[PDB]
Amino acid sequence: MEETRPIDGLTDEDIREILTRYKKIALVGASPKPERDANIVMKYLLEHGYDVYPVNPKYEEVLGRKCYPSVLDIPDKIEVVDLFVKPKLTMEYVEQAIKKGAKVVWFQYNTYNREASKKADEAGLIIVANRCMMREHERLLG
Ligand SMILES: CC(C)(COP(=O)(O)OP(=O)(O)OC[C@H]1O[C@@H](n2cnc3c(N)ncnc32)[C@H](O)[C@@H]1OP(=O)(O)O)[C@@H](O)C(=O)NCCC(=O)NCCS
Ligand SMILES: [Ca+2]
Ligand SMILES: [Cl-]
Ligand SMILES: [Cl-]
Ligand SMILES: [Cl-]
Repeated sequence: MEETRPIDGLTDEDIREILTRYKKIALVGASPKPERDANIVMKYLLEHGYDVYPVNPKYEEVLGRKCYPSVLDIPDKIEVVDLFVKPKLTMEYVEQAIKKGAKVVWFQYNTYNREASKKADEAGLIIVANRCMMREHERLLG
């Protein structure tokens, strides 16, 4: 009998390696609204040593961090693109992630897009799908 395994096929060690090594995060869909999940996860990641660049062309600053209108506008290397936007918006952000030389595209709950995941894979990025960075951090490293 096999148990529910994650759709992205990554082991707990694979996720642990990502969470340990890749800490330059572009958090797409960042929001200053305390009720938004993007706000909660951004606050958590900042508390745990992540360098979190908010990405949302609507805002100039989120949680005291300069907020950028695209992943490509960030003046630093970016390792993980952490997605908090609706599925169809993720295609453009994956294209930006590829151009930026990011290593990991991370689909948070309710953001998964098959075509975007396809592009990431073909470009050699790691895909994390239907997981939360905060929940995975709490579970594996907390
Ligand atoms: C994807 C998700 C954000 C959709 O929720 P929703 O209520 O429909 O919200 P919307 O997508 O309309 O808007 C969310 C934010 O996206 C931002 N957004 C919209 N278009 C954007 C774009 N092109 N680029 C960057 N951000 C954008 C908006 O500004 C908005 O923030 P605001 O409310 O401060 O303006 C929601 O399902 C998400 O929170 N999923 C992740 C949940 C989960 O992983 N939580 C973890 C808990 S452990
Ligand atoms: Ca494009
Ligand atoms: Cl996938
Ligand atoms: Cl604004
Ligand atoms: Cl704020």
